[PDB]
Amino acid sequence: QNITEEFYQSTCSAVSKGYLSALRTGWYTSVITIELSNIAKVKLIKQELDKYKNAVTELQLLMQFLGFLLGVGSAIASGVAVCKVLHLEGEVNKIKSALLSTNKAVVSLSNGVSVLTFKVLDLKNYIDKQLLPISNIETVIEFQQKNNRLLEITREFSVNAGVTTPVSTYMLTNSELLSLINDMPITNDQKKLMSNNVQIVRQQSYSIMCIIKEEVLAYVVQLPLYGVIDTPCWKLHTSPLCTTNTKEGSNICLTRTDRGWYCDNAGSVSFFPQAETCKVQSNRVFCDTMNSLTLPSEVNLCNVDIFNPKYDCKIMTSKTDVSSSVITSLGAIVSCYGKTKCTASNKNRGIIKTFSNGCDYVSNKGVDTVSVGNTLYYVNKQEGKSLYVKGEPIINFYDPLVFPSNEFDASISQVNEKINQSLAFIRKSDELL
Amino acid sequence: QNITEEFYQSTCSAVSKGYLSALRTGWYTSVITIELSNIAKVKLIKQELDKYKNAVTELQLLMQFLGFLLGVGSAIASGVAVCKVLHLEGEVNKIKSALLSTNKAVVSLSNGVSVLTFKVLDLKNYIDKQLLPISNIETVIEFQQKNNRLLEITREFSVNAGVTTPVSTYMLTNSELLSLINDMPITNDQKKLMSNNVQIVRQQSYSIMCIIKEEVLAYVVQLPLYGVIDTPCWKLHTSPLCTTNTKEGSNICLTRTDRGWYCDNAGSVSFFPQAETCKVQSNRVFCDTMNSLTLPSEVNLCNVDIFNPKYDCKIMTSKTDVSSSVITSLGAIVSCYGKTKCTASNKNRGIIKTFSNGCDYVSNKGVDTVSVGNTLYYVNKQEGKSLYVKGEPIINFYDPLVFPSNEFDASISQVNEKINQSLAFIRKSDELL
Amino acid sequence: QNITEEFYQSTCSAVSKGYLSALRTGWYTSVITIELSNIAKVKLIKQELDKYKNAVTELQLLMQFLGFLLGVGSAIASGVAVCKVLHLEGEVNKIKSALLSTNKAVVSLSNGVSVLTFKVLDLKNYIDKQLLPISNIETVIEFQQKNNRLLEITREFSVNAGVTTPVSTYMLTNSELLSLINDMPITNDQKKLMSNNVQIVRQQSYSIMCIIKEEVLAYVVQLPLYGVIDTPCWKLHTSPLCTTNTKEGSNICLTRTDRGWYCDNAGSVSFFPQAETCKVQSNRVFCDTMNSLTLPSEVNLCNVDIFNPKYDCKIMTSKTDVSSSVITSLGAIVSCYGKTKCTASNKNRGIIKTFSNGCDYVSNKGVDTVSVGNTLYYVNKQEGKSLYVKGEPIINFYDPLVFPSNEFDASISQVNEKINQSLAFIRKSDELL
Repeated sequence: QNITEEFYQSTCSAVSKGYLSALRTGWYTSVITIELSNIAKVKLIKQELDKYKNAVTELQLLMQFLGFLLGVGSAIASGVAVCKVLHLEGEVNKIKSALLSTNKAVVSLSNGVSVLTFKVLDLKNYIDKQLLPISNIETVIEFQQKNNRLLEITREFSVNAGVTTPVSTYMLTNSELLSLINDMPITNDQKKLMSNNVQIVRQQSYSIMCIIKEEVLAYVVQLPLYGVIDTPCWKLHTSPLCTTNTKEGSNICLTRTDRGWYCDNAGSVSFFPQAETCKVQSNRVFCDTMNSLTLPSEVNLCNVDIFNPKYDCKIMTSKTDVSSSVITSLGAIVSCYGKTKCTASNKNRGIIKTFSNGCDYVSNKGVDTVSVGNTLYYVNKQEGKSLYVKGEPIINFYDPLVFPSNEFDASISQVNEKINQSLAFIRKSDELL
Repeated sequence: QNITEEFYQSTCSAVSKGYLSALRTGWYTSVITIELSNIAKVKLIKQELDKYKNAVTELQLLMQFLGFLLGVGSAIASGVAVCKVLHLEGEVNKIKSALLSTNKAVVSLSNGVSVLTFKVLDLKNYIDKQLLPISNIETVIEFQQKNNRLLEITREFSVNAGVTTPVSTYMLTNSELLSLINDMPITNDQKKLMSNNVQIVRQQSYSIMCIIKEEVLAYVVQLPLYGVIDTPCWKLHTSPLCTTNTKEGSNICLTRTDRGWYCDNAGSVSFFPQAETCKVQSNRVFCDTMNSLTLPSEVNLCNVDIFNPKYDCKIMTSKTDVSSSVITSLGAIVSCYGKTKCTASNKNRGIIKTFSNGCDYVSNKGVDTVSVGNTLYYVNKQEGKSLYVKGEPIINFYDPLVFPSNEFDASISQVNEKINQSLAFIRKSDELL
Repeated sequence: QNITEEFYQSTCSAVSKGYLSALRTGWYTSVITIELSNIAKVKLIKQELDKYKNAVTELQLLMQFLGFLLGVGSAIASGVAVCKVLHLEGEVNKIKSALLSTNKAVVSLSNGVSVLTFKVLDLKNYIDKQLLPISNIETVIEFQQKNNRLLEITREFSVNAGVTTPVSTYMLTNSELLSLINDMPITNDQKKLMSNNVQIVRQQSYSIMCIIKEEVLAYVVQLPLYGVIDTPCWKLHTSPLCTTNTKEGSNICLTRTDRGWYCDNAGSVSFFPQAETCKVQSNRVFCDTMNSLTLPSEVNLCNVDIFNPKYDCKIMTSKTDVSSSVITSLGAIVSCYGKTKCTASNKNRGIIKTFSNGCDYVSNKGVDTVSVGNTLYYVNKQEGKSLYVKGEPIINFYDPLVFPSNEFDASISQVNEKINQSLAFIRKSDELL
């Protein structure tokens, strides 16, 4: 897989490279229908047939740091747009007519939308051609199986107010989901990616209850669409970088705020400031463009040179020199300040390194845990090569007398400009004397 | 329903009107009891009777932007207050005695609390009057049905440490929940609202495990109380408003921070800064006053005039001119800055509008998606009328030389006051020359 | 239990004492294995045996304020480290060989890790010694019971992408979990604590799907380790403290930002800024050191004296004088400002106190609810003694002309230092006249 990582002592940050993209860029909606019946061991069927009427009753009763820079979307706007078309007159019968001979038919909606309608369960057929004439053991088995799926679908929709996620196997089975993947108009690369990670596909999917009317239960499944695949991705880990003066309250701190996931995307870079919104499966990174910013590709220069003139690297400043650790992909960043006991240990041998005041780093080769104060961090044991890029911490380049003490959404240039405003004021008033 | 929306080009904000309120203002607590038994196809009953003892064993083992301005409540403080009364001596028998003939009896607690006690399952009767004498198929059916509910109730309480939400149908069935709604001392308007949105009621409810003692399992259901209904509500959408100078790093930005839900409430306005804490069902807005601030009604003047003297409109400032979009109720706000490609498209025809640098807006009439950079947003297809209120963007009225560069919790007056402090300093030092 | 609480009028804060610690400090990993079969009422077994093959198919398809100051850990790094060892050649057979006679055997891994391997379900034995020879009712019962557990384990892993939490009873039963607690190398105090709060243990546990290969399904259970028990804990509640001038926009506010849980830990204090990450069971406080900072023990002096020279107490400043309430353990803090109607009421008697502008406090003795504006707060009815420590609000000691108007991550000394910079500038320019 070749996962690599570089730590930067100058900026107290680390970049993990070698990942491949899998970005949710669009949606694939399809209408899923279940035909209903409008109504010895028969006591078993009578009981199961009353669970049926309770599920129909429940369904009809249902319808009567930089994360703040992100936009605001409507996650199920595309799926709900299909439900509202189905509420029109004759639109449900257009589906019920095309699904009279086959189970998977493309019904063009009245507004020119080509939805892939798929009937997955035919209780109308099984109830109207097997039980209304009224004894084999398979008949009670085949009914308790088809009815159990309707009960689970009803169970999820009632507890989730008609919108469920992830999409369960009762909403859409693997045999049916893999059938949709082979029929949607996408690349073979996209089909192979979805087929090998169906659980990730289910977690990024939505199941929206639309309508139950005229012996038909319809709900829209909103499937993810991966329009960006196999592009380079890298994760940026940052930690506070402070000075280490002896007396408390005399130290200045600096933290890069642009941490998160980065993936090359169409000549630009997609930046995901909330790394918790991306799921990692080996070297594949599943993200969602809804939680991303589109930045110029020059943003990658901040990791090698934070003072470059092409991009203005984002930082925040404070005077809070508290100790903590950031567990990276192949190691651990450690910000040790004050009287905190910061160590890195091995399970078989114990403490093998004691960190000094400042920001340091250790790799997972030989290290299993790090301890910062009273917090024990287990490190990731992923195979990969780390590189310790030595350098002077940039916080030493600043004079604490004219240092902007508390900025939350600043940058290297904003700090330098605010320093010049202070130095120019000192310069002009020193001349008065 | 008549949902309307106005966009304000001067402040890069939009207001969606035409909604009706449904605010959770109080709680209705009731004690739910399940009487227990203290102990051919009999092999089916013996198996189901051991699931019974496992559930009893598990139950006894169980008991041995402006969101930061909100207060801090205790969500289940009212329900837990009822559990602690039931732990007193003889208080469980007061319930077990009044529920000896009827299933729904009002037992006045020792501290003057009038709780509506409701026995929903009588396993003590079914086990002590149908199986201890010891073969009909209905007896195995009626026992596997009553026992399955106890197993599900036990399943939810163990995984949730005795506090579950939403309240499932096993905790309280629709027939029992609708019985409680008809018996609680509230308006007919309140009863009709809860009966048509039982799934929303379940999501705003709590189920608290109290005690299992003396053949009685007691748990308190905490139901929502909607003391504010059918008042006007409106949602405010905001987006960053920046200048569009050519060179990077020379632009100033301004964002209204008072976005969220607003509902008229008792001469004041309830403001919900986290719009994700409110659920929209058509034109009804279900919120919770616990996540609200009580503001004067003059706060609505900020949408028409952000420089009014009656209310001080809240804004934040920055120099970060990143592009993004905010999906409104009937359209989309687009903040396009820098080299970002911002478009609005139709599914059948493609790109129909290309946005320029600045803050613009488009309605859902004819537009299905907007693209900002690498992010594709689907717009809501709700029926409604939008109005583009043209105006000069207020960010052009400020001089970047004396602009407060980074404020996170400021207002129009706070910015103007900080500008005067800079202009008065420039004025008095220019006179020295 | 002796829960006490002191309110501090000078700083608008309250401390709840009398709690005992239960801190998750490490992890206990163990490998859980399920042996699989590689393949009248027989129609019931044929149906259940096809559910078996569907579960095996699904499993193989699965593998192909101050919170921002916290560090970043990898929660399942220790459990995943054990999965990656099991993927090595012959490592699964080392477990399958040692579990040939007994169900609980310690298999030393190839990297010197001593994992406690535990086989909980033997479907390979039941299928290969009871059904392949092919009619008793118990055989269909004993198979539908063992198979149902595999179906639930498969159900949770598929919807959670192979990592589930809390750990359900199907992943690990109470009889098996209590067996692991008695065998792990910890104190009797630690074993008794886990045995009385198994549901809390399950909520702090992880179940990680490792591998399914060679008729063996292996998944690692990651159990919490409580290395800090029965130490004093206390919770700090804070609320905005503002001036109460008549005209709007002329008031300054001050809020202590160090609210959260505090527990004495190894000569230092573990601070949990997100009190929502700690669970309270009576007087026991279950937290996780991953969400904690390690502060000096002198931090407790801020509650008695916020101007002490030993520790620099953290505060934030603003001009936003909005009303709200903070529900404490034994009472309620009320910040009433402006025209807001703030009251405290009793259920039987109604309003018993009307708050004035400023920050006040009331205890739960006699008070059941407080109302701030349009928000009704229920107070906790925990038994305990409150103490109202009177004092002058510190916000009156500041001159609004030289008050730092908006600081988000500041302290008492940072504010005083920024005031001296303003007073020294006023002093030197007044001399010019």
